[PDB]
Amino acid sequence: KGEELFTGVVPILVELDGDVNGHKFSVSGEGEGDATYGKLTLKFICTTGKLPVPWPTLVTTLTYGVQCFSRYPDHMKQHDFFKSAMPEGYVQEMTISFKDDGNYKTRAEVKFEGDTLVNRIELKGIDFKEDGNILGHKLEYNYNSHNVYITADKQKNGIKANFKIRHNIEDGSVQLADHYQQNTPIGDGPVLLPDNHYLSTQSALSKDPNEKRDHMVLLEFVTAAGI
Ligand SMILES: [Mg+2]
Repeated sequence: KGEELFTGVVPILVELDGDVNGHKFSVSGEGEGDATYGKLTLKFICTTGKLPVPWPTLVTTLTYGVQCFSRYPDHMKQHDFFKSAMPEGYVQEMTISFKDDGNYKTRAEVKFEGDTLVNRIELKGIDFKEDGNILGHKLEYNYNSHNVYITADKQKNGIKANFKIRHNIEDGSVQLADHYQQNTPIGDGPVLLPDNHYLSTQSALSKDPNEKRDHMVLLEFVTAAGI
């Protein structure tokens, strides 16, 4: 049972390579997860310089590979695909469609490296508008709460998820980002295929006052429900 790897605090490393409309960038993340409380504390740094898209547009890319840190109440533990795939892990893919603008396509490999949970990601963004809300940096530095709806994909011995993120524009409007996600196990062992349910996520974005590099400090809670 992979769930046994998550009874305490687990260190996390996130590494992302991106290209959006030919702007290339990399982000490195460090922090920890405590699934007992559905709690993620992470600090992300753009190692190539300035991030060419707003930080909030990368939150699902940078964290949805660590949905293994969701708190599954005991009565629903037989629905926790994510932990059950550990330690060998899973491949997560996402298509993120920004209404009236471009899209992101991501691939991540999520697994243990020793006692550390690692998220290795590639992002490709295309057909963004030069001064739309994303390349024009018109998004506020904040993050609304929302749910991730999960369904089983028995075919792939995995799960799918669908959800809408509403990013706050600086003028009071909303920039919608439709998400379609699929996860497939990397290993051979059996995994838990869940009944339909969702993850309730809440996120606070902040800055480290002594950090001069372009960065994002993130506190996130993720809790399974719907059953
Ligand atoms: Mg049943």
